Amino acid sequence: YRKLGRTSSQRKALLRDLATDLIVHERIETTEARAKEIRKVVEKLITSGKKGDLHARRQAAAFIRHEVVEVVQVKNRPVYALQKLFDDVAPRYAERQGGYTRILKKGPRRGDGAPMVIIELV
Amino acid sequence: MNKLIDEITKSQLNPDVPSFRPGDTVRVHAKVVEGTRERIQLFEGVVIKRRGAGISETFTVRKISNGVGVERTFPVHTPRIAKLEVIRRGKVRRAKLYYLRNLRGKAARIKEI
Amino acid sequence: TKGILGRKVGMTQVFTENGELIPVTVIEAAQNVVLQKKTVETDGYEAVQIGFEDKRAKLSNKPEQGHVAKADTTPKRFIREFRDVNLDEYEIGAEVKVDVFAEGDIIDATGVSKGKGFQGVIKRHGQSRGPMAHGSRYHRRPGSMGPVAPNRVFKNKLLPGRMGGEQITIQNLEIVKVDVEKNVLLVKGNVPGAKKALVQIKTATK
Amino acid sequence: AVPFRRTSKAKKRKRRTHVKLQLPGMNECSNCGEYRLSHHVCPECGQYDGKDV
Amino acid sequence: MIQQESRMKVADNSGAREVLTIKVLGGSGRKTANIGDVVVCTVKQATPGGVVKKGEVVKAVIVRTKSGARRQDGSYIKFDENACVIIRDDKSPRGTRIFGPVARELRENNFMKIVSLAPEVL
RNA sequence: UGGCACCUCGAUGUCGGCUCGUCGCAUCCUGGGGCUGUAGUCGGUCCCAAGGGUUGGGCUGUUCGCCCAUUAAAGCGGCACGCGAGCUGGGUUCAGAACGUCGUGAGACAGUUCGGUCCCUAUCCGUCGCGGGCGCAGGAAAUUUGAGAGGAGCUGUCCUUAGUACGAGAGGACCGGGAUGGACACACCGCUGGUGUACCAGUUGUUCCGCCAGGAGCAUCGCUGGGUAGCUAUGUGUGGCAGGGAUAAACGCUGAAAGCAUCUAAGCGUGAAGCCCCCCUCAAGAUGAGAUUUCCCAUUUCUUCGGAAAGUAAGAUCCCUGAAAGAUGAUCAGGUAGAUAGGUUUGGAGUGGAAGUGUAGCGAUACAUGGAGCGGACAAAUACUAAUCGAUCGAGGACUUAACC
Ligand SMILES: [Mg+2]
Ligand SMILES: [Mg+2]
Ligand SMILES: [Mg+2]
Ligand SMILES: [Mg+2]
Ligand SMILES: [Mg+2]
Ligand SMILES: [Mg+2]
Ligand SMILES: [Mg+2]
Ligand SMILES: [Mg+2]
Ligand SMILES: [Mg+2]
Ligand SMILES: [Mg+2]
Ligand SMILES: [Mg+2]
Ligand SMILES: [Mg+2]
Ligand SMILES: [Mg+2]
Ligand SMILES: [Mg+2]
Ligand SMILES: [Mg+2]
Ligand SMILES: [Mg+2]
Ligand SMILES: [Mg+2]
Ligand SMILES: [Mg+2]
Ligand SMILES: [Mg+2]
Ligand SMILES: [Mg+2]
Ligand SMILES: [Mg+2]
Ligand SMILES: [Mg+2]
Ligand SMILES: [Mg+2]
Ligand SMILES: [Mg+2]
Ligand SMILES: [Mg+2]
Ligand SMILES: [Mg+2]
Ligand SMILES: [Mg+2]
Ligand SMILES: [Mg+2]
Ligand SMILES: [Mg+2]
Ligand SMILES: [Mg+2]
Ligand SMILES: [Mg+2]
Ligand SMILES: [Mg+2]
Ligand SMILES: [Zn+2]
Repeated sequence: YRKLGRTSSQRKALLRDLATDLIVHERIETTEARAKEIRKVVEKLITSGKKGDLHARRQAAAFIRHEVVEVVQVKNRPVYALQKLFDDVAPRYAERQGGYTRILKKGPRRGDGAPMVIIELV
Repeated sequence: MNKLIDEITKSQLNPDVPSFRPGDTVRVHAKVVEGTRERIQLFEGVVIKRRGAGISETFTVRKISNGVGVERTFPVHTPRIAKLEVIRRGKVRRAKLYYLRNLRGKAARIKEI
Repeated sequence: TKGILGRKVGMTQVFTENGELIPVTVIEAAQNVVLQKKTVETDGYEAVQIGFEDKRAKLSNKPEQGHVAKADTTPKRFIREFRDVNLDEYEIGAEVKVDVFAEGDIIDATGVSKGKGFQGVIKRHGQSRGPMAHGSRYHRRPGSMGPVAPNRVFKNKLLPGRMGGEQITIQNLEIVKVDVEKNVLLVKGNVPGAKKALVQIKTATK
Repeated sequence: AVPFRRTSKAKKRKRRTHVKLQLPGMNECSNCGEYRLSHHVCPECGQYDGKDV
Repeated sequence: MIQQESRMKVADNSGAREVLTIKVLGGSGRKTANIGDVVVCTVKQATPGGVVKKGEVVKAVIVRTKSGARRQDGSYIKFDENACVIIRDDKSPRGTRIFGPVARELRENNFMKIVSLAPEVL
């Protein structure tokens, strides 16, 4: 694996933020070397959704953050990120084995010349 | 792991070794060959560690003799062991039992199952 | 003498007949073919050219397609030469098998060492450190670079640089077990290089 | 650790032989027909491999 | 691994009780001795009324180390105590009895008098 | 140890120790030899010989020295009494204070004692590594010779010959063979261990996930017990083996000047750890630019002439996926003619018996489902995701002589 210019504590807290945004928004904007590391932690997190066990749900719940993706007017029931992963994103890839993400290069950033990419969930 | 190493060393695996875990007393009938003699010396004690895979696996047996602790390490598949026994089965919560190196009698007592 | 080319597979141990235990190195030596014979009249020295591993036709290019076409064989990946070897044997295009060796032969192993990056003096050249306490500020430095009088620093003043990657040979290294169905040859000891590295085996020179 | 003599214009110009920067590896898009970087998403026509990302 | 300034308990019936190592014999730059080697050493403690008085300079042989030897079979042996036996110019011990287990390596170095007196040889 | 006062007072840092060495031979050990008050063992002295080797501690700021314990031996000197833009600051040599002594006194003593700021981002040459350009009379891919240079070079103990030769005895071998170590060097991670901050488990305080259960954040990785890949020594494998040519000192053969004699003058033979080889590594920019096998071939516009340019062939690169490689370049494995990386499915080490449910107990807890669950870097299959599409560079081979043709 690769470090990302930050200590061990801040690296884990960064991979959990990025992996959750890709679940919620399905399309994000990161640097090239930073998008080649959340590629691994997201596909390993869809796999826990293709099992559906309580054991797998409790294991993935230790990595997903806790924010409301959107409010559903059932009586109002906010929907959380873990519910989206296990009820929507996981059933979509019931037939594909691997590679639930694609990475598309964009070009350098103005401020610091960093190479930006698009990483999608398809 | 390497497949090619496995077929080469498949034939030298000893199939008469029993199944044991760290934490139970064994009685190794180790051969002690001199210049021109063969003898079966007995070594009995608790099994502390078991490491490695394949024919590289080893185990360690610990005995307290004459007030001095002695530890002896063998390869698992060596042909210099006439036979191996499992006198009794202990109950431990570790895989390496290093916490007995600095522990005398009546506190180094391992329960049985 | 005799020689083959091989790939380092790994390390393991075996038990001998006497009961002792020794470490061995595993060598894969498949697909050796004699490609060219060099004579005094044609070249001035006696040698045999051997090719080790075939490779896909896409990777091979036009000039080396015709070099191996003379021996009627598919393009190879490694090609080396052996000197001081008899030339009455070695017909062109003949396969070379591991069974040219035997039990308890003595061989020499030549390979390229593992690579280390930019390395300092006390790891590259095995020098000594300064005191790490008592107020010192000299820990892992090269040393004095010579006397005042020459007005310069001599050659072979050992200094940092790129460490590994050189060709190293190890002599008088024994052979334990030879297998012809798997093309596997067991050598007691270590040979230079990482896994999957080319290793050139030859009969001992002394 | 301090310069002994000043640097001439010849030596100061010789050293900068390798202080240039290379030409970008651009190419030509098939759809919009304008210049583009290889292996990159086209910025204007906003597509790549003809898929319109 | 025993070198200068290294102490080890005495395992015989002579007056000596603790011993400090002075020098390791064998070569010019030798700096470490193991089971079966002879060292020159001095007595730091002695039981009252013993044959060997405190402060003497005597030769001795190592019988068991914290890091024992390895055998050609590939098996190992380790003790929980460094021990020492005081010998004469020949291989004859100064004491009358030997205490504790003794490594088999002493057999191969013609220390038969010590081997015979030991309670057991491992 | 001195004499002189020739360079330096618009600054040439001054003892001892540390790291790093290199040179001389007037040789401490090991190699060869002459003489001996050389019987043998042990020695003494001199000649050749600089290849390698040449210890750890107690006291003192100490160089030196004395002592303890070893070793084959514990060499003598030069390099600004080698080495402070490489280190230390114990001592000398600032300001404080005190003792003895000298002075009426301020003070002084190279007499003594306690404490006392060691600055600098490397321009040029030099040294250690790594790249770009052109050259080598066509353009390319591999495999190589070797001028020349660097590395290595050390040595102990036991057994047998043999209680033999020698000697009255006490004592006690040269030559030869065998076995096994000390220090040093190269490589490697199967073994013994270390580390192993995205592996496993136990545990305290507090906050959070609405609550119980189960988890997460912070507290040195919170602390503790283990540990995969990789990197490692204190671990393991191997090396200095056996030899060739010419020599030094030395010992001789034949032999004359000088009918004898003499190792010398002509000519030959033995003869050193030394010289050149053997062994390991680099090496064709070795501008003297080498050799071999294979591949592409002789196009088009302009020329008045040297020749100019412009699409290509064999081939390479830009760009992208990477590691057995790596500061960056470079190297190496791949780019759909695909297993290069990620994912997925099976495994492996490692840790050790998950969650849920049930049973026994009032409870902490124990047992079963079950070698369970988890499992970074390790192995094999699989094209599911990303290596799409394109572009740039790259030959038509001068003259003379000779032999073939
Ligand atoms: Mg933390
Ligand atoms: Mg295990
Ligand atoms: Mg090569
Ligand atoms: Mg420091
Ligand atoms: Mg040690
Ligand atoms: Mg000046
Ligand atoms: Mg001399
Ligand atoms: Mg001599
Ligand atoms: Mg003499
Ligand atoms: Mg010398
Ligand atoms: Mg003291
Ligand atoms: Mg002087
Ligand atoms: Mg000086
Ligand atoms: Mg200086
Ligand atoms: Mg004063
Ligand atoms: Mg007075
Ligand atoms: Mg003070
Ligand atoms: Mg500096
Ligand atoms: Mg170049
Ligand atoms: Mg290891
Ligand atoms: Mg709770
Ligand atoms: Mg917090
Ligand atoms: Mg820990
Ligand atoms: Mg030799
Ligand atoms: Mg000769
Ligand atoms: Mg050439
Ligand atoms: Mg890999
Ligand atoms: Mg390529
Ligand atoms: Mg793969
Ligand atoms: Mg349970
Ligand atoms: Mg109950
Ligand atoms: Mg595509
Ligand atoms: Zn476009």
